[PDB]
Parts: sequence; structure tokens; C-alpha cells
Amino acid sequence: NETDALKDRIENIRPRMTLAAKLRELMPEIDRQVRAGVQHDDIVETLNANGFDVNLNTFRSYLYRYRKKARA
Repeated sequence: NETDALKDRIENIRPRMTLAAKLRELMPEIDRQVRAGVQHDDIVETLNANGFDVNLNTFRSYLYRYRKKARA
């Protein structure tokens, strides 16, 4: 009776937290390449082809947060 959609959501909570953490670890190198002229959309495409369902807004959020913490 429990939908496979709710079941799948629950099953992927912890996997997604791990991916979120992996994405934060990538931010220093992403920031370097992106300020050198690599497009945000290009990195988002690579992420979306390899298990990270982030959109452009969410990607920029992580990038902005990395940058604030870095400047501090």
C-alpha cells in the first residue's frame, strides 16, 4: 500500500546527503575553472549525466556558499 515513490524517496535520502557532500568537496576546483571561463551550464550537464540531479539554481547556491565560507 505504501507507494514505491515514497519508498524510493526514503531510500535515497542518505545517498543524496552523501552526494551533496561530494558536491561541496568539488566546489574549490569548480570555482577555479568557472572563473577561468568554464560555463556553469557545462558543469551542471556533467553533474546531471553522473548521478547529481542539481539544477542551475541549486548549483549556484553551493558555489555562492563555498565562496562566502572561502572569503572568511
